[PDB]
Amino acid sequence: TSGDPLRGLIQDHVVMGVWLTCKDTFYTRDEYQQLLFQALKPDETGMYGRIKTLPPAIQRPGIYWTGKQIISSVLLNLKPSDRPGLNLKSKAKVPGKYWSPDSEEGSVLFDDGELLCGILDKSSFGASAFGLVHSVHELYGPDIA
Amino acid sequence: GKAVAKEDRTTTPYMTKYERARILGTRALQISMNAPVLVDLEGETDPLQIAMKELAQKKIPLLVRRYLPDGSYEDWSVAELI
Amino acid sequence: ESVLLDEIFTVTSVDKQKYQRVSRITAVSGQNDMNLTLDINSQIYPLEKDATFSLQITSNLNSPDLKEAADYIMYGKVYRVEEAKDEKVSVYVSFGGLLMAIEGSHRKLYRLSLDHVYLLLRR
Amino acid sequence: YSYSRLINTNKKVYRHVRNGDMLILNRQPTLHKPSMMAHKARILPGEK
Amino acid sequence: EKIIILPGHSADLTSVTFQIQKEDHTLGNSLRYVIMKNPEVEFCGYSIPHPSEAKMNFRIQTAPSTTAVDVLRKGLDDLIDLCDAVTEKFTEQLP
Repeated sequence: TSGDPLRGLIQDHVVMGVWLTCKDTFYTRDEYQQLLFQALKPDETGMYGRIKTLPPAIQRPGIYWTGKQIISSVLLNLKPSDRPGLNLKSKAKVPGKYWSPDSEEGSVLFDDGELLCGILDKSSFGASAFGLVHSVHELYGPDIA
Repeated sequence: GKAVAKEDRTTTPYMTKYERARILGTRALQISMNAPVLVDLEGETDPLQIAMKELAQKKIPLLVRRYLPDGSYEDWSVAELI
Repeated sequence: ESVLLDEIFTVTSVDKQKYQRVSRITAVSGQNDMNLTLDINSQIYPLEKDATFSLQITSNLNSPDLKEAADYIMYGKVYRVEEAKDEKVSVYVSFGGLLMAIEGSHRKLYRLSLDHVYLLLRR
Repeated sequence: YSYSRLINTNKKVYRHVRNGDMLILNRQPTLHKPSMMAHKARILPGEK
Repeated sequence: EKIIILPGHSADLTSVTFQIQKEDHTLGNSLRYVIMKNPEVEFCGYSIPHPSEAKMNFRIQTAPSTTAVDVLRKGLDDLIDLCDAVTEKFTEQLP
């Protein structure tokens, strides 16, 4: 009918995606590894040998990863062998004023396949155009979407 | 009727979204019915994906005919399509 | 040595809005020509108003400066650099959500690039 | 009879479905084409 | 077949994916928490393909120093040692 995608995530996924993506999040090495593997499970899919990660965003006084690093990591794990990383800026569903007056999150911005700022929501991933997943569909072929 | 000469071919040089589908279909069919494979196997068992490995290198027979609604038709070797 | 910042700073404001965790702070300092606003883990590396600083951003964190200095270390790519209103530049470094915005007069801040950062904070 | 193409045929095994099979899904009423698609097969144990 | 090597194993046997049979997190989470206590582990994360069956795909990636079999070996051993320490202490508590 129109170009609007209809397949995609729903209430629970958009909810906890909002929660996790918020910059207030943090992860030790245990959580980060367990979660990254939990999402990947490459064996049930195959085609993949070994898992690569990113360095922690903070190191001192302790290493901690943020959920935004996590999304970047998973996005890296599916990066096609030779397909340049994704660069994009698009408005989020939740208006920025919710986080703070002149909140910086506002709209998801991230280049070369690494989540920089903004939080994901129904507009980013799900039955929504020009979010994250739609650009995935366009760039890395449908099967990767 | 007439067969369009190879020199003058107006049909899209692109492998249509439908043409790949039907081509791989029959190539799976041949291979499954004990046809010679022109690509080394990598331990592959599904007779069909094997045809994917064949197309990925475009090492495949079975040219295709594109019929113009007038009554003419093109004969495109799979190696000639994009 | 690929150090890109060394300026000492002092805190001007902290918040601490809707987050128990990391709080934005503005610690503009120098001769008021070095205006700094970022986010900091106010639970593991807490800070208060008018806190003295030792801030440095290198390129590679390969030095004993690591062990001696840099009481608080982050990491992230700078995604935005501009020069506005003047020969004065503004830099926006993401640290995986944790942002930072610094304004300097195109110098003390000229060596910057669009790569990662390895931020280093020592009190 | 004297129609020998049968020398070239093979034995056809009727086999069950497995984890690589493509089986059509659909729903009534099927209005527009994404209301009937093709899915990969994965066989789960236990549930019915 | 208790524990099997899945065919996604690295050639160097550095990234092998143990598939433990008839098991769940009861051993999995403990195992990983022990394994993460090994400095020679670069990666350790478990999942479950599907709960209806009792299969746990496990993952070990390590530095080229030592492969995964020895890693899982020592991790199991250390966990058993933890079991023994707990048992000894508790048993000593009551008469």
